[PDB]
Amino acid sequence: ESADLRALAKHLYDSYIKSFPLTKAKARAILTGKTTDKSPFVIYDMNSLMMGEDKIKFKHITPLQEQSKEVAIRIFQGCQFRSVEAVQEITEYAKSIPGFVNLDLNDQVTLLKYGVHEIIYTMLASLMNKDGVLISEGQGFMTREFLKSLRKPFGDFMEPKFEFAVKFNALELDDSDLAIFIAVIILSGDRPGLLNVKPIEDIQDNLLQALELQLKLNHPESSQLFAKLLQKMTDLRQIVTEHVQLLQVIKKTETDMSLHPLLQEIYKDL
Amino acid sequence: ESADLRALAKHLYDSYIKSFPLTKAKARAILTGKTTDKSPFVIYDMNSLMMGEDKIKFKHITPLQEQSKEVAIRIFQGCQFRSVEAVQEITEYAKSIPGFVNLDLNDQVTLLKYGVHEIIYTMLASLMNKDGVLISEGQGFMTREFLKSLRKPFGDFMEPKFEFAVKFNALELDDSDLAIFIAVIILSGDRPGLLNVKPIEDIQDNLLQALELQLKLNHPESSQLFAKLLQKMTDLRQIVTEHVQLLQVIKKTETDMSLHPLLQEIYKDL
Ligand SMILES: CCc1ccc(O[C@@H](Cc2ccccc2)C(=O)O)cc1
Repeated sequence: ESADLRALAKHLYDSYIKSFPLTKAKARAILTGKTTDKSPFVIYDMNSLMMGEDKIKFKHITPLQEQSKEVAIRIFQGCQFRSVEAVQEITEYAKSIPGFVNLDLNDQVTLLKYGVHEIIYTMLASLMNKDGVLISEGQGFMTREFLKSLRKPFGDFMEPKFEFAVKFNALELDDSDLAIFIAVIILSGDRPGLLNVKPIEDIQDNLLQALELQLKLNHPESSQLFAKLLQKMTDLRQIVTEHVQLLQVIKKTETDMSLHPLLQEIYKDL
Repeated sequence: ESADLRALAKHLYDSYIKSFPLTKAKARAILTGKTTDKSPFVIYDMNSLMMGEDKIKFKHITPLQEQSKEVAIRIFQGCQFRSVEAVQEITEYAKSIPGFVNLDLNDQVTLLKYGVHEIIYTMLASLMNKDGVLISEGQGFMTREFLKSLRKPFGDFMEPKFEFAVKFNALELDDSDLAIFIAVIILSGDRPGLLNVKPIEDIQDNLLQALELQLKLNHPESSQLFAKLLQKMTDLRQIVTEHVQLLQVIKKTETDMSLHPLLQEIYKDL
């Protein structure tokens, strides 16, 4: 029944909104869009950041650059904090996906453990454009150029996410679309360690049919878009893998410090 | 028009028959040990490998190989030959894809360059089953176990293909299906370097439409096969990567091993 898919599409969309503060419709308005009623603090240099941390509303540390930790490190770590927030938002979202909670708890955890990273770069693209990503709930805008001027290890961290985003945003998907796409990602039946795949693929099968209709009705002139969106998952996977690869390198930089025990603890690997 | 799409399916399936001597249909006919019109000799150990040169067309060594390229070298030097064989074949199938020959020559080359191996492993699955894979146009069958027991490095070149094949063959796809899917793989667009992506995406778009209808008509009861298949493209990707790494590793461990030209040109780094 197309009444079930259309229903599901709306459902997920409703939960996506109630779960994700910064939506693409929003982030778009702030970005390249106009909407001149409140402009984001731009960060394009070692000064913008400095003269922007004490001013903006960030959670980690105050702006101080004088032989006290490196700017890059404080930035990278900022991503962690925010992603950890994201993981929480996503975890609540999956909970609204029909059948998700009725699954083995060990599977839910597994489905989340591996889907969180892919869902994160998918949405980050909602906040990105060719020249930078919105920052701090959208209060800021760290340029893409400043990110590349970062330290040797941290300067090639967001580029692959920028290139992904640039091609991804070309599909011109709106939140109602990403809502179901994000659902398809969580209900991935190929995650290592699952104990009962049948129910996981049944849900995804259902989500896939839902995405297909949503896209056809939402983009009648966009040909075989369903196909293309499912193809960007290969990029997501490479974006995710490549990320753990640049993570180990970072792990081969900062380590032993008897002050991190509790902070390093809050940050596992997702 | 469905007629136009069905026409293109027939066309591609037709060239598929014309460019690949060993179709999945023949392979399964051989693998399902019933049609004894011609059964395969099985390789599951050295002794069998020896008797391999016997009733199978081989221009390699028959007796001992310790003092003349061990078993692993014999198996993979042969595996290179088939790969080149496979590329050439796909290069032929490719020219038959409506439009491919009309694209910028450079793109043609780039499409084959990244498309070649994804297709090889796709079709390679047609010759596989949980316990092994067919060799020498079907005349032989080398055990997955013999393969996994090869010398430290070589020992793990095939296992990941087998893992892919078991999942992929699960879709129970047939030749006419792989035909449109093999075309969809070549006509990508995200291949690194392509000059004109639009003409390429316009074709793949058509191929995708052609693959969708086919799957519906051919597998009515198989829900979401189109998408499940399209997601297998991610699986293929990673495999190519695992392959390149191992390859890069052999180049060092075996200074005497010589990758084939048509294969070195295809392969690069990063
Ligand atoms: C002799 C080293 C080697 C070369 C190629 C190779 O894989 C083939 C492809 C292949 C792999 C396994 C069965 C058939 C073809 C390629 O990289 O073109 C594996 C090992």
